[PDB]
Amino acid sequence: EVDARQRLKEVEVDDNGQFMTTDFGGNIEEQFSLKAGGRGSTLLEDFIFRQKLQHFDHERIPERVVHARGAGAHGIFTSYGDWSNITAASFLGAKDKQTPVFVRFSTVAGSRGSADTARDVHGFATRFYTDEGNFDIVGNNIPVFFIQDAIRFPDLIHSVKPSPDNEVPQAATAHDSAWDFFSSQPSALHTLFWAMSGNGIPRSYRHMDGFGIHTFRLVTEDGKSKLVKWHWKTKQGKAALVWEEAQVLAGKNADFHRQDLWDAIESGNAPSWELAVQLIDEDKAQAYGFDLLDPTKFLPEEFAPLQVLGEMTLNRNPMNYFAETEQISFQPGHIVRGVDFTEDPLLQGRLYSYLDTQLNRHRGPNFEQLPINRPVSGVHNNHRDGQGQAWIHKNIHHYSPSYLNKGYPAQANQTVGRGFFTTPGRTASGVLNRELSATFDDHYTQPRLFFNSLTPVEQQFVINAIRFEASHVTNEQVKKNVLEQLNKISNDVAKRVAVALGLEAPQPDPTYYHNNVTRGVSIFNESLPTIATLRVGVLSTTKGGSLDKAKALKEQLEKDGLKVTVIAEYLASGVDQTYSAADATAFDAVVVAEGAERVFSGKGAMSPLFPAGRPSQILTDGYRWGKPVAAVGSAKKALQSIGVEEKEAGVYAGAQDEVIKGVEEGLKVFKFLERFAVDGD
Amino acid sequence: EVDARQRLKEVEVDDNGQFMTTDFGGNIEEQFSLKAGGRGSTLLEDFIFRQKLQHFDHERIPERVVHARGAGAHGIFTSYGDWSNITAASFLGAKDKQTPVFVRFSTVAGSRGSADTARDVHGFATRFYTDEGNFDIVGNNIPVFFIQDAIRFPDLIHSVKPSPDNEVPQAATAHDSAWDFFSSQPSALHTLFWAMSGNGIPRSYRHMDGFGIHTFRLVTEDGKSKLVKWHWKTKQGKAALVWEEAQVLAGKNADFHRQDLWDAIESGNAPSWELAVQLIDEDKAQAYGFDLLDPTKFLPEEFAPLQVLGEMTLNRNPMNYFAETEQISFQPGHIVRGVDFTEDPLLQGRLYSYLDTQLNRHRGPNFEQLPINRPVSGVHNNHRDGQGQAWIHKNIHHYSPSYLNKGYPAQANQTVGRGFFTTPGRTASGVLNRELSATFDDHYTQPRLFFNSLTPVEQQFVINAIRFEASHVTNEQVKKNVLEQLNKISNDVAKRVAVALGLEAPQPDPTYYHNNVTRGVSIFNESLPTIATLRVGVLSTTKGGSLDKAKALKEQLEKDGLKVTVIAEYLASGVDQTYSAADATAFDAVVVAEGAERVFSGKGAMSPLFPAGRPSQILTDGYRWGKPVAAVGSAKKALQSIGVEEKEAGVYAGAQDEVIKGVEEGLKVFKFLERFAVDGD
Ligand code: HEM
Ligand code: HEM
Ligand SMILES: *[C@@H]1O[C@H](CO)[C@@H](O)[C@H](O)[C@H]1NC(C)=O
Ligand SMILES: *[C@@H]1O[C@H](CO)[C@@H](O)[C@H](O)[C@H]1NC(C)=O
Ligand SMILES: *[C@@H]1O[C@H](CO)[C@@H](O)[C@H](O)[C@H]1NC(C)=O
Repeated sequence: EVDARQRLKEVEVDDNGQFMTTDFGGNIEEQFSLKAGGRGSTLLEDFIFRQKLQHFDHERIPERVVHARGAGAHGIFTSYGDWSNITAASFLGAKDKQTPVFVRFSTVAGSRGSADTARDVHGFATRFYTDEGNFDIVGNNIPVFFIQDAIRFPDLIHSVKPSPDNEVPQAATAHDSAWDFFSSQPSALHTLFWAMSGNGIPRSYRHMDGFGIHTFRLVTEDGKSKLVKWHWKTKQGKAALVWEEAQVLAGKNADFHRQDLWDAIESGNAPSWELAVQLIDEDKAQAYGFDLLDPTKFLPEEFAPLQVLGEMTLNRNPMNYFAETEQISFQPGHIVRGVDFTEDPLLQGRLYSYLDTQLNRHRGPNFEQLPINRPVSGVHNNHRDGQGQAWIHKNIHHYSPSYLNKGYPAQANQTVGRGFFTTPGRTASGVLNRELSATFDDHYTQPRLFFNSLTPVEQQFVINAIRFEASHVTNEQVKKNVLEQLNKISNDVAKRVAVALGLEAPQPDPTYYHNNVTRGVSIFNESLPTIATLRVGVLSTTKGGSLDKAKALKEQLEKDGLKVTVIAEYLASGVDQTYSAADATAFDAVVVAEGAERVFSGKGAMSPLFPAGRPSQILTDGYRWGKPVAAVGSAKKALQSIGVEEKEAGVYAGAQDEVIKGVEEGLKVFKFLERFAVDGD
Repeated sequence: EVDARQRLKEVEVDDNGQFMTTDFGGNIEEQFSLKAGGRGSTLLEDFIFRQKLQHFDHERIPERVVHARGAGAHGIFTSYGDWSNITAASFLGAKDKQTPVFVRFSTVAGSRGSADTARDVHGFATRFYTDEGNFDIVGNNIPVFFIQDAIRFPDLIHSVKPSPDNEVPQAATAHDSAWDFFSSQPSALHTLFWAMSGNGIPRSYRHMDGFGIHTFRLVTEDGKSKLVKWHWKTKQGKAALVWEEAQVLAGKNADFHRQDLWDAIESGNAPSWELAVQLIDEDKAQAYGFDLLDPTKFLPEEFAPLQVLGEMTLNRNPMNYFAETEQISFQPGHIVRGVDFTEDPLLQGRLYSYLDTQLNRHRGPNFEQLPINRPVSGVHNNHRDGQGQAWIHKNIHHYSPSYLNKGYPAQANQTVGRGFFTTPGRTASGVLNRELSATFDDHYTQPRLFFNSLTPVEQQFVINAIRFEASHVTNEQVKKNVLEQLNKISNDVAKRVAVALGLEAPQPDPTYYHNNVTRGVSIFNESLPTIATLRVGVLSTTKGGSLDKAKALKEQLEKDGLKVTVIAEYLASGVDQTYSAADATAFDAVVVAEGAERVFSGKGAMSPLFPAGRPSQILTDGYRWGKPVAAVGSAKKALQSIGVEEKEAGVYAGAQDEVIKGVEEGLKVFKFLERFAVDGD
């Protein structure tokens, strides 16, 4: 019942019932410039104009170098038990212990203003405002990353982002430079496959799993440690769109995911995730056929099962997007007592990069003093001055060691003051090198494991995604280099992808082929645990009392927890949205109300209120994109017009009571994969 | 025939055949981090990692506060004569006098990653690198602006920009706050009408007119002066898409306009505009029924006809987008000898705003020293120091007046040194006042004049635009305020828009009704003067020798200057694009090659190589959006399947010879408006 943003209330400003003022006080007006005469030039002495305009002119700050496009919200994490047996972290140190949290979801390549539903790796950054400092798990919705060394990050990001000569294409990897890098740097192949699957185009932020990706360390009070992988398990269930749907949705509504997250929290349907961890000993570093320090590899659950530690729930939206969401500054270096890093070369470089990049975004050192960045545990140190210094320090002896300050602020370590400490057992041994380990060399085995662990239709989506993006590559040799690398993962994949490009795939390379499968890498395979907050489009008409029983259909669906929108020609009594403003991409299921066949047919389907064939296009798109479709009573003729029979799965024709039962259980399936063709008939 | 970017060659860096280096020199490698042991931690002493990563972390600069999304290219302006009789401007001082130029086109509301095909006002900024300093004409594609005073600019943008709590919606005025401002501030209504018309969703940057909007002054040698309006008249002709087309295009290709401009210049089809002016005497400032200081008004051509001065041709794309296009700093305050400002309250505030805003973007006062911002005429003054000072000044006596420097750099004015001078005749008179003139009061007459001067179908698109956007407003009273303001402009428009909102705004308010009409405001009325660079989608298939007919059809079509693309199931010999990658929005005309009917029906229409019903949707979308469609020989069956007549206007069935001609004639018509329904059918 405690507010998640309670600490931020002191900095909130209410402008209701007030006069307009300047930033230095004093009441004013700001609707007229000061002029020298009735039709005169504007005066330089006009201080009210310049102070207003100066602030407007300096509103924009630099966007994030990566993950510029994103959205977030506040929440509460609750620990299920006392985890002192495995870690000294205070936020996991007791049963029912609650910690405030802020989570920001994002894409990667796209700039600010780009579409939510573009194919990309997604961000999953979570902060724990704990009683021993801020702890951040900066992660993604895919358990492996492209590159093995952090020094290669600019090379990866330059290649995937728009071509520097024309800045094209926007928020897309479907171009020469991206697929040049994937083929030239074959370690990226694994994350490529995840990005080409359902994880590239998820339904929403709520329907994503999250991963810390890197192997971290969890340290106890006595110094003993264990290797750990972070996992966020979605309670809303995993769900993904189709690509042809995602493209249209990008233009129809670029704010799809952020508005979805916003509407969920406002409607009283706060999304939740369970924090889980894979715990293994130090001596299992190179035990399971790969190196745990390698970020391009994940650990199958068959070797180490998930151990649930707690649950996070996001229940408070921000009041100002910029001040909270845009200004927040996540860091993987934000670590607390009880946790420790590993020698993962990609992770190692991130610790520097995130702290450095805040100097560019916030244009100063004092970015942690911002309300959203502030901890709840207190800040006491000899840091002075800097740009935008918000506090006034009382200790005039800002140094250590010192007699004058009486040894305060004091030093804290493992035994005293509950201070951070590196794992005492950690050792370094060997020559100083600019090399990668020989255990990092395998780039093809896990990609094959991931591809094998998908369903036949899910395997088709990945191949169709590669076909689409690879066909945009103009350079012939680059496409040959791509098929060469795909052939090392799988010959059948390389064969099928080569068909679209009009090239001959190379002969089988059986070095890295295998028939192994792994658990829990699938999406369109498992049904959703709840259909709450899912969207239904009720296609109705203003003419002939069709809207009256469409409202009854809407009323019944809302009881089960569904978000319903009644569509008509114009905004009549009961109509939520017009056909002009309506699209199939904004719904999980399209239902044709009885008496609404007139808008699919001759006279009625060609009204000036909406574009030609708009009602018919919505139902057609919905069916082709695999959504549960329906048609009540005599509305089954609407299905007959588009050419869809009333027998096939995911199509529900009949009485009002039967349609509701069929549509609701159809939403659990979400996508019906039998409507999508597989290679070989 | 000189290179427009000739001066930029000196700062160009070629990295071909060279070894990798740091920014301070010395050859290096940068693909492995320096580790302490084989699987050890990364060392802090690794200077190669940090210097590489630091530059990456600090790559981004703040986007423009408005007009963030844009693109540009270099060119040459050619004056048609000696214009010393009207202006003292050097670049207009002789016949066939060439001056380098850079032009950046843009939207307004959307952020850097937003779509080109969003409905918005479009920027038209042009710089003249003259031999007497840089001269900028920062303009739009619409001749009138929303507000009358520049102090209200933050209020206008804040309302149209995304809502501050959730940052929704992106690149759109279709929300509560925007229409709340338009109704509360009636001055905005005029530009709204232009923004709701074809000017809101233009075909490309090449198919836009440009306007300086403000009344400026042209000054001669002896101090004599004339009021002037700047006009850019396109040689490519005006063209605009439909709304339903632009939405899908925003998702399919967000880089539509910038790729269009890039491909045009790259293919040797450089676009051109004519610089024209409307010259009015000083004593006739308030003679034409409105105040020429009012930015919300435009002057009809029948009162003051256009006088062409020269021609601009953009024929050199940039080599680095960031260095040239992103970094260029336009300002209306960039004025030269022979031009002067007026008492337009909106123009007055811009002079301050544009200079101040560069301090945010560039983080220093030396932004003019950037190669793209540098003038060709030279810089000599007493300005020293500042952030990123790139020069080393030799004059130690950096002040005026002075004996030690002998009075150099020297003062220049009207009579000596060809310096800048304010128009001698300009005067100020009256009380110091924070108010607008009584002559600025009319907000409803010209909006009606614009609506009257459009064609029946164009008038429908404007109403359909208002119908669409007004329905997104959730607040009932705001919609009532909108109709109340629309009713003042036109009763029929208010009533027609009201039916979509599901309420009455009936009772006529005829204070401002009239039937006057003016030339040149319409887009869809005129035919295109050229069909060069216009795109044609050739729907073909890989089976049954249909690709040979498409290849023969391609050459003859591209012979006449068109940009053809052959569509197929996969990349065959003569295939340019796959069906999976293809969409109707990328083409101006669609044509089915002979033998390619199989892909529209039965088994050929359902392949795993492309989404279900893709070939049919491309032809359907093309037809529905008023494009010229066609089919060769037996290909007429493709048109038969979608329910389209062979006879009707813009549809061309028959032999290849009779298809090539007709489609080329149809592209001159561009859009067939008879396919769109009008109110009263
Ligand atoms: C698997 C490893 C990685 C993960 C899980 C990851 C994830 C993320 C996420 C989620 C964000 C957005 C944070 C937010 O919500 O604001 C982000 C931003 C960023 N990333 Fe990474 N990324 C990884 C690799 C890297 C690497 C190797 C580098 C370079 C050393 C890097 C540099 C950055 C920087 C500079 C930002 C901007 C941070 C800010 O402006 O606050 N990332 N990353
Ligand atoms: C009178 C009609 C106006 C027109 C035609 C216009 C045009 C433009 C254009 C074309 C740009 C982008 C320039 C580029 O290509 O880089 C721009 C940006 C900008 N505008 Fe305006 N504008 C108008 C009114 C205003 C007003 C009244 C203000 C406030 C006083 C204003 C403030 C700005 C600012 C601060 C920028 C960013 C400048 C930069 O970062 O380089 N504009 N405008
Ligand atoms: C922690 O600091 C104390 C002094 O405050 C010191 O005696 C002790 O050795 C330190 N702990 C360890 C384990 O190094
Ligand atoms: C596949 O799984 C088996 C488990 O029986 C394991 O022994 C083997 O190393 C895995 N990899 C391959 C390529 O067979
Ligand atoms: C145009 O119509 C206006 C009505 O606002 C009228 O005042 C004016 O005399 C007309 N001018 C002409 C003749 O074009």
